[PDB]
Amino acid sequence: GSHMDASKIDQPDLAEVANASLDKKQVIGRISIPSVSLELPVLKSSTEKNLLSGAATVKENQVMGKGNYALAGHNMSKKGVLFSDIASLKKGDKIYLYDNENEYEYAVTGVSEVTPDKWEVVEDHGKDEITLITCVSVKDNSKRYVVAGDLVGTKAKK
Amino acid sequence: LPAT
Repeated sequence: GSHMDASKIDQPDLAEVANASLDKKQVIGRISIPSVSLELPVLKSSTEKNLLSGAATVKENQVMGKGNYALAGHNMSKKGVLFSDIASLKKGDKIYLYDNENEYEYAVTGVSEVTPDKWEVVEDHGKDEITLITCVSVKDNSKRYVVAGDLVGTKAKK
Repeated sequence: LPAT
């Protein structure tokens, strides 16, 4: 309302994405979605550079496999860009999270329209959930949708 | 509610 969040920053070109000093040693997990053939490493740091990898932790106190986990990805609305095919997710769509020790199975429940200042979606609700932040477009700054998914099971990597 |  009175104060607008600075989370509306434009994600630099794809050149910085493939030329950026990738911090692999900083990766704490990975995300995979066969339905939309999307795969990206999870970056612990919620910096602008980290957001170029397509996935970065929103809250520092997030615990994979427990509570409401959330990641933000930069989408320019151009096929081939990060989080662009995320909006193609359908209800009940399976999503897998890979922690350095295990893998958690999540099921997409749907999508909704929320503002970029809505930190509530990322707040812990005493339940195991996942929240992905995807921007509608680089031209649409009115509102952005957020995809939500619930935990359906857990399976360790043997 | 960070970037994106």
